[PDB]
Amino acid sequence: KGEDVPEPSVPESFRVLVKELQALALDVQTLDEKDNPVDIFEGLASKR
Amino acid sequence: EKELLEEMKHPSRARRAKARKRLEVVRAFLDSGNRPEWMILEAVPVLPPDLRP
Repeated sequence: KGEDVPEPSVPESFRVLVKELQALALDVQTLDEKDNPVDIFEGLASKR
Repeated sequence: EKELLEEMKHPSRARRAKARKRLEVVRAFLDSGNRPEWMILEAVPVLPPDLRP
């Protein structure tokens, strides 16, 4: 379209690493400046 | 933790080195909030099927 490319987002292989660590019964969580959780799965894997 | 702190005052170098190594694991559990009995599994997680296609 003749535009400049936009800002990138989280790579998919990092999402795979988080899931594979959860299969090992390890709780890995991404946090923000205030130590609050950040959802990197767009809410697609949260049980409502 | 209170018992291991008392053994930390022993004259022997070996006793103080052994009590420190046990205390380090105890301190990590107390500060983190994890429970020691979580190291034995009761429910096994299953990977999503698309990552084991």
